[PDB]
Amino acid sequence: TLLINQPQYAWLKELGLREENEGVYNGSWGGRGEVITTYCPANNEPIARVRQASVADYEETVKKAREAWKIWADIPAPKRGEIVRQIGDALREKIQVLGSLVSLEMGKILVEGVGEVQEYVDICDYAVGLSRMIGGPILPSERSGHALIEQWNPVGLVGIITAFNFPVAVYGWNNAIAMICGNVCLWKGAPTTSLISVAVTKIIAKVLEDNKLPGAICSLTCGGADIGTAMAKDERVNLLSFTGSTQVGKQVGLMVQERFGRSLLELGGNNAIIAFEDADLSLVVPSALFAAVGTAGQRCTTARRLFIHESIHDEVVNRLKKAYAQIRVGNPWDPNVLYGPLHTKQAVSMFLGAVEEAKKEGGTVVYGGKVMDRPGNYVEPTIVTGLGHDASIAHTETFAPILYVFKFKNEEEVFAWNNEVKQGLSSSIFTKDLGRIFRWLGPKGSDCGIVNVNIPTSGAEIGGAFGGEKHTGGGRESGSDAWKQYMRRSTCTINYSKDLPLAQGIKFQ
Amino acid sequence: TLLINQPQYAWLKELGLREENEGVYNGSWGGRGEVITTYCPANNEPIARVRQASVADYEETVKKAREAWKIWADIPAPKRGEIVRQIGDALREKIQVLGSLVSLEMGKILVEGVGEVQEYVDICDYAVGLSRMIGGPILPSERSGHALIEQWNPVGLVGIITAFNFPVAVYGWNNAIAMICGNVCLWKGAPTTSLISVAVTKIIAKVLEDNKLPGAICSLTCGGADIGTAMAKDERVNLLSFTGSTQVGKQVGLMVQERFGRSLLELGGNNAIIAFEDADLSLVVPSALFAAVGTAGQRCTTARRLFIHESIHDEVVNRLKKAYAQIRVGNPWDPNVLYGPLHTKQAVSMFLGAVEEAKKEGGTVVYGGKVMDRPGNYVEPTIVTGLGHDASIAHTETFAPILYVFKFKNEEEVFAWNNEVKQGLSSSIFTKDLGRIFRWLGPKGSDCGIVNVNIPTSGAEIGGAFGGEKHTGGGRESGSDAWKQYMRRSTCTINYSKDLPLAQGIKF
Amino acid sequence: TLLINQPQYAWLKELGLREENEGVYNGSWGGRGEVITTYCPANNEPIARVRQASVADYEETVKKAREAWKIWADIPAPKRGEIVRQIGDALREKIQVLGSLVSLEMGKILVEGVGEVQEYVDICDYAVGLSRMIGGPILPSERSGHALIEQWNPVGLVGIITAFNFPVAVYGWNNAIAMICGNVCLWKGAPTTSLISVAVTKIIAKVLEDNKLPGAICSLTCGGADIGTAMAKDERVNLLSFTGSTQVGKQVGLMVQERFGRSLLELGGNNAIIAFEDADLSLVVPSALFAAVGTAGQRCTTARRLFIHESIHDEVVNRLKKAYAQIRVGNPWDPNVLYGPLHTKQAVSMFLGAVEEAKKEGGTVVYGGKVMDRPGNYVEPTIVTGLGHDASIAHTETFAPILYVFKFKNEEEVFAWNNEVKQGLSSSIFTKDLGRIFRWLGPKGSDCGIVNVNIPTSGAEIGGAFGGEKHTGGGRESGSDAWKQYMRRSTCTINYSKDLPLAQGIKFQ
Amino acid sequence: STLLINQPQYAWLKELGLREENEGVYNGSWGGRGEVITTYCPANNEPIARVRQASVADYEETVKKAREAWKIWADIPAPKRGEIVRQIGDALREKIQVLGSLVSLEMGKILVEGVGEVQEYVDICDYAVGLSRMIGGPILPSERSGHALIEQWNPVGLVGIITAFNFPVAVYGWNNAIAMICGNVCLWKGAPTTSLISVAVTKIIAKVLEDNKLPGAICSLTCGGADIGTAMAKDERVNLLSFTGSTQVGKQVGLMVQERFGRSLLELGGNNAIIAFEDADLSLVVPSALFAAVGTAGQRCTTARRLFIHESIHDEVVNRLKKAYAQIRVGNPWDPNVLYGPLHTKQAVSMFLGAVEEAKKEGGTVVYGGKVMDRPGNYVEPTIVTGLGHDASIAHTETFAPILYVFKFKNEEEVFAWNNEVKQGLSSSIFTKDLGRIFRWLGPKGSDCGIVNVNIPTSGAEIGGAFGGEKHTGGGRESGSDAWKQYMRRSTCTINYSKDLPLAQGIKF
Ligand SMILES: N[C@@H](CCCC(=O)O)C(=O)O
Repeated sequence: TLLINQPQYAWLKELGLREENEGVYNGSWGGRGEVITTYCPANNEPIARVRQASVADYEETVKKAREAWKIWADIPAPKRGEIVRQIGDALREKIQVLGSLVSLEMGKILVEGVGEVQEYVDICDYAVGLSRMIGGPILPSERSGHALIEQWNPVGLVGIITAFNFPVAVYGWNNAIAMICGNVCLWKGAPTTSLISVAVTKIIAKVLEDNKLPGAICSLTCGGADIGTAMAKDERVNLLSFTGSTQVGKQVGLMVQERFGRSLLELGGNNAIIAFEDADLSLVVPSALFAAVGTAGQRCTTARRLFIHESIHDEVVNRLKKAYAQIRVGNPWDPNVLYGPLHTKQAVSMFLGAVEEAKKEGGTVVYGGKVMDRPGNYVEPTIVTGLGHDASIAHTETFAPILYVFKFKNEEEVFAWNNEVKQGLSSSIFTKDLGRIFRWLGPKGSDCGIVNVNIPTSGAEIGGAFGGEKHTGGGRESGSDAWKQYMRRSTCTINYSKDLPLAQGIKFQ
Repeated sequence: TLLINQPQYAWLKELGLREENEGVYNGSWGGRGEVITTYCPANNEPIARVRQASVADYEETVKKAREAWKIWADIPAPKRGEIVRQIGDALREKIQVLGSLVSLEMGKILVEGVGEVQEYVDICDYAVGLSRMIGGPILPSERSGHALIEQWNPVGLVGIITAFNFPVAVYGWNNAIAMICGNVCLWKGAPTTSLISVAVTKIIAKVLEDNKLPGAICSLTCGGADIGTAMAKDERVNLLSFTGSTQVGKQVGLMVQERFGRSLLELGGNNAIIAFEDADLSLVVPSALFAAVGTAGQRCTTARRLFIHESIHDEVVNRLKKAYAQIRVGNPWDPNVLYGPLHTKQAVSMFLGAVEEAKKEGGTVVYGGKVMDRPGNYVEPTIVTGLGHDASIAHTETFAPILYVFKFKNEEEVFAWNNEVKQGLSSSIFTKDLGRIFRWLGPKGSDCGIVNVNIPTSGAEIGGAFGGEKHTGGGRESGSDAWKQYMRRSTCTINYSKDLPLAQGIKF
Repeated sequence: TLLINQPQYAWLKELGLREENEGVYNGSWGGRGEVITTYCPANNEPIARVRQASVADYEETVKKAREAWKIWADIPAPKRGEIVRQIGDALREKIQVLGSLVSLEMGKILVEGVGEVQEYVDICDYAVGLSRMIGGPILPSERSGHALIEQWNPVGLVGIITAFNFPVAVYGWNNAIAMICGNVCLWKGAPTTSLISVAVTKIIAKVLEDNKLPGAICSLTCGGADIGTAMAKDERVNLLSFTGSTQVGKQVGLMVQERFGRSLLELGGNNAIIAFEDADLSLVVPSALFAAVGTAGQRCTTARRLFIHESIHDEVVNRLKKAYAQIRVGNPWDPNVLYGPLHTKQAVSMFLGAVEEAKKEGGTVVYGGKVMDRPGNYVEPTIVTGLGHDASIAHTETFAPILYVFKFKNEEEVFAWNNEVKQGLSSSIFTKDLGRIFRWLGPKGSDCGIVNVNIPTSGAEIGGAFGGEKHTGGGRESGSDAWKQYMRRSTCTINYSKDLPLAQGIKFQ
Repeated sequence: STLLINQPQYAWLKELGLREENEGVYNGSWGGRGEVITTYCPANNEPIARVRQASVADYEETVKKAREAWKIWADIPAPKRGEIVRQIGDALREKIQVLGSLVSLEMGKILVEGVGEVQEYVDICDYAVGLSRMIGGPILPSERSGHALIEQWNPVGLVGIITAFNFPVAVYGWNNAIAMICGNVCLWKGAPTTSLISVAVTKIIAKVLEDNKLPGAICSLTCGGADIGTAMAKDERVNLLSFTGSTQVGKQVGLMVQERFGRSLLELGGNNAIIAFEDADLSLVVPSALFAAVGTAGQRCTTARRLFIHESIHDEVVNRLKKAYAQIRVGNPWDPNVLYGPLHTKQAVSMFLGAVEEAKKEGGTVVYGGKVMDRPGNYVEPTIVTGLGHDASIAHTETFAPILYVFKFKNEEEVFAWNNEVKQGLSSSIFTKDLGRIFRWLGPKGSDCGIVNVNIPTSGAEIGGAFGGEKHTGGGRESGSDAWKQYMRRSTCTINYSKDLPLAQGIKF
């Protein structure tokens, strides 16, 4: 009954997947823990099985990765760059079949699955460039015969914990950067996207092995909260990059702080789009559509709040309503399909709980609000009006496709309402006013890590640093100088002279 | 009985100090908390009194500072820099009396008191430069008609908690940088250096007043653990910069993380100097001396471990013993003096405890090891040989002037020994070998935040980022791009076109 | 006779000036060349005299500066910064009287004279910061046991030739930055602003001598074309910074290239302001006024061309005409005066030539166009309409207050019209349109070094690099990383190992 | 049968798309109405194939087509331009052995160097791809409320690239990869005697451009001699001219470009010294001197031409270098394990013999070599000359021949001055262990060269840093660090988002 044993899913073998797969890789493949079955959210059928990590597996893998680090850290960065380049090429080769696997096991539509892999490809190109550039400044010493320099060195082992909704790209951002920086990696992905984790690890393993490098440089330990907790408490994990819920993320941050580790937290969002009276509505409506119903509203960057100026409120809602009705629903791998299933059954229940609660708090469902009567975890993408900006149900990160719509009049109040939530990931305004754009980007504007103008809250490119503020956790990934989070800084002063002048002109003699 | 009431201490009035001083400043001066009396560690005589903050004082001050921020953050960064430039000049004007107050209340020698103020003057210079430079790159977008830019904005209120041993400079690092970045500051210093905190705050308050700015931009709430804990738990403190013990700092870090705040931790060090066989011994010996006994061994950057290659161990120890015997002890304001008192009687007690335990663990005191028979908190600077690199007593952070001396044979083992401690602040090797210096500065070398060659572990200049790794806490202050810790990064994409191309070429 | 001998002007003594002043400083004050008398352009009365350099003085000064360099380059950059900090303070103390001298000898109004000195103070503050920051990256080598670093070192002697129109600030830009970079400087200012050069050099000299530094670190050699030419041909002048006419600048650039020297050319502008239909006219009119008549139109950044969209052309010209009528003319040191004389009588003659040529090319003088009947070198600020955008006189830079006004309809053509001149210094558009601002700043927009939006062409701040493209010469001064032009880059590879791996994996064995 | 390309053993040439007669002009179309040149193999003096060069009209049409193509190319976002350069990188990767072999055949350098040269191109492509997501400038804090101050970078337009015989692939590649991601179009004129290499490289690039539906004139080719080169130097439509070649020609190129206020990047000759101090590791000194001197048969601009050895070790080093020279394997340069090939031309052989005779005429002792080799092709013995003084005239004439001049020295100060005393300033190396000395070498009183090395040869740079020299070497930089800024124009841009007009320096007008 496994999908992978059915003739139409034979393409899965192009990723090297079988009926039962090893979920631990450290140079060798294994897995002595529990076997998990993952399911297609589009039809609730079992795909294939993964043998997860046991305690012994985790312990062995950590030790092997750290031993592999002794070799990898000695390889010059541009040569490490060359490995990441080849990973980039290996992804390019598999991009359609890997994207199809993401569509099958996670449930996002094919163009987004392929697009997610493209993020990994892109950050590989960026990292290759970085491998020739990373480092610090030579600074002028105030002391004669001294050099003052900033050195950057790998932290060691980077633990990477990722979530179900971007089962490839987030690992990719971390992997590519942490690698060229001289670190080894240990991946624990979402249990419900284990096959994706295995498939990606198979691609990377072959590059490492083909370059006669130890596989444990990019290690994999599939597991649940037991493995993630072990990572958060493990002093041998020098940096823990965690992407997931705010609730879990807070505890991960506390555990890592308790051992004076380093953490990179990428947590939830409650992101807002704001449409001012002068906004190009031809930009607003498709932007809101993509930001809200993209990935069935299961992105951390998904727009969950839509603020519309009172003068254009009804008109925007009407046009958004017509747009929602023209969304093509189907199997996420099927063509021209723009809307797939939610990732889990539990998610469908929450969607129901939130829609009913929204009704109870005074809100009006102007579109959707119901489960689709069809196989899979399909719900109607939903629009709710009439609620206040401070309504409890709207201050609740539900990973459901529900968009809460609010009226506003003044710029000052609506900027405040953007900022009033606990999360601080993404935000966007739609406007032409020059001054307003300046204020939005300034000290009294958005408090988020991503601050956009005339585009959705979702769909970042890799060139900038990605992450948010407040309860979103403060970590940054991907571009700009996010690489510094994966390295340790040292301020080095070298005396090349025969004298000992002291800083600040202190005479100690 | 108060020193400030005696005529040979009348210079204290040049800093605006009196018999009883207000320890809360937020634009106005006050303090409803307990009155603390601070003592001169060189004679144990009371200097003057400071009325500390009550928790209600702190609450009012936080609110006023946040209101002031709304004004301050609207002032262009180069204009904020002009203010910091004037603080710089105001410090320059009072550098001698303020340095003398540092020597009187904290106990460090006058050249170090003055030198510490000079660090604040230096970072002011640096920050004035920064006020014209801070920002992020404009990046090329993969999308037609889009701009991709990185913006930096202030975090808001920066809480600053500092320790007794550097009562001016650490605040200064944080103040100058936080200010040009558009933040407001709230300072809680060490209770036993309250007068110094008040004196520094008076200097800054006058500059703010003269420039018609709200005083709460640089607020002061003198207090102890109750105020520090309030700051650690206060969601309105956007960034908490904490310098202090690893024990307290760990809890501070947890409290801040619990509320998803930002922290910058600057905690303890157990810093080593390593002298290889090819070392210039004429550099080794005075560097060890300065690193170990400067500030009477009370810096977080103090050399506490000295590894010496077998072949030169006895010669270096013998020369260091002769150098220690030439150290001139006395009142720290007497400018012929190189060595003053420990900051507290408690430090003396801990010193004696550590010396006794070192001996019980098999160490030999080859110099010092005893209290001095004079008023105040004086102990002999002390050298202990004979211990193994992993002796328990050498792995306890003792803020006292005891230098533990170890032998080694090979580079691999002694780099490991440098790295085996919980802290990771400063480290230094003395050698001429190129390959060794490369390895020391590389991925298999020192694991510390400060990695030096042929100089002490102490005495950084302000141009680089300052801080450590591991149990030192990971925070960075002062130079390089440390300013980024005082700001929030946003990645901003602006669509100037009439189209909506999506990232990664996705067709939706 | 001499103004410095009259009690109305006794404040000149505060700058250390006398009836006859030495125009050479190299540690000693001297001058064996011809004695020049400078005149106040407001009344054509002699101010004071200056003994200029002989070529022998020049020779001696170059040699003493290069000797001073051996000491100065050994001073750590942050300590050179402390010297520049003190120069900044010395300028602050004299800012009113030095500003007044600029007004007296050069002819610009008092607020502009003081402002020019303020630029020097600002760049001193900036330079003090730079003195702790200058240097280059440590890069990762592709080779084991190798370090790859970028070093920056002083070029040695920086010759600085400045023009009459900014007799303090341009030297200041060059001086503050060259000094912290570890260079010595040799200044030849405009002969007609000799007193200003002397006054500035006296301020700097006191700081150097008080610090027991060799005075030739900031040498002065007052003189004319003969000294300037010697500097251009002298191999011992490692960098020649030239600010002046494009005609002279080309020859200077050619003389420096012929000896493989370094040059930094800051030449003429033919700067345009463009007002679109959606422009805020309350910003346009006072911006055009300042940009056109500030410094009596004697800035290289002066607006000389004003393009106005057809719909608002007549309105703007009428409103500009009204603002011109309210300009207050008189002695520039008078605190109520808004408009002073041209710097020389030759400039009056050139003004007259250009106005008559504009009429002969078909232009209409709608305001001004006449020499004023009063002592000194005053002319009416002038507005000319009706010329074609490519009229010869409009494509000519005349250093006089003449503003040529053009009509346009579409953006593509007027962007081309901005770019069609030989010069490329400054440019400005007034508009609110988002897309148009993007294009203006982009590859098909303005070709100038300074590209402004909703402000005049003139009045840069110091934080950014200052300079232009095309016939403006290509040099950059002041902010950003302009400091690199005063230093030589070395790319340095250091082998710390016992092996010799070759770049690109070449095996030569 | 006479042409090598018509002989079966060289059939591999047709893998590069070469034939008996080739078109030497590419601008989207292939052509060439100019003189037909035949290039010869220097290893056997046999003709290889023919190339039809550009006429005047060809150059004229190509410049116009390139500048038309730029309108399309400059509008393509930098990261997408990077994707094109990435594909060029891949295409070179696939042809690297056969292209390297062609370099050995037509230019004469040995196979590992030919392949290594192509590897430099591949490496800079990887770097440029990274840069394509990074290039730009800082947002700076304005001193004025409601204003933004930013630095923009935009392409200059058409970049002319003139390259030399000795690096017929890599120099073009540095310029091409970087110029492309910066949004420029390029026009290449190579050495006539390496025309087939130019055509081969262009065929590889043209396929990538055409496959990507881009106008081929983006990377144009106009093979020709001095008439084409002079045209480019005088052509105002060439916005940036990058010239690699002799110093004498270079100065004339720089003068011509300055005369029209264009931009030039000059990469001219070197007279590079290695300095060995008494404490040097001689096991590094001897092979470094061997590679630096005899690699490329001494025909690099970075070739070590002067070897200074401390008096205490001079005889030992010379003796050891003699023995090393005798171990050099000579043969056909496209043969693997051959380490020494022919000079590029018969004229170079004559000039070699002349320089050797003059060296003896100046009192020099030939301790090794000095003679033509008894075999076909342009082979000479790599040569060592001792006994001369550092200022001997023959050691200050840049001969592209394998003659190493060896000097004695005693003191650090004198030998640093001797390094610096020549007119060129390209590369330099010291061999020492002394910390102070290395500090001094890299400092303001040390080497005056653009490349300043420690314990490695003068030649063999990696692409991560900027490449170029000082003084008569011309001042240009190519490849790494921020050399890309030479290919772009900087603008300092101020945007007023407010309704007010505060002026810089607080001027009230
Ligand atoms: N700060 C002045 C500098 C002008 C220089 C000049 O006119 O030559 C400005 O931006 O107008």
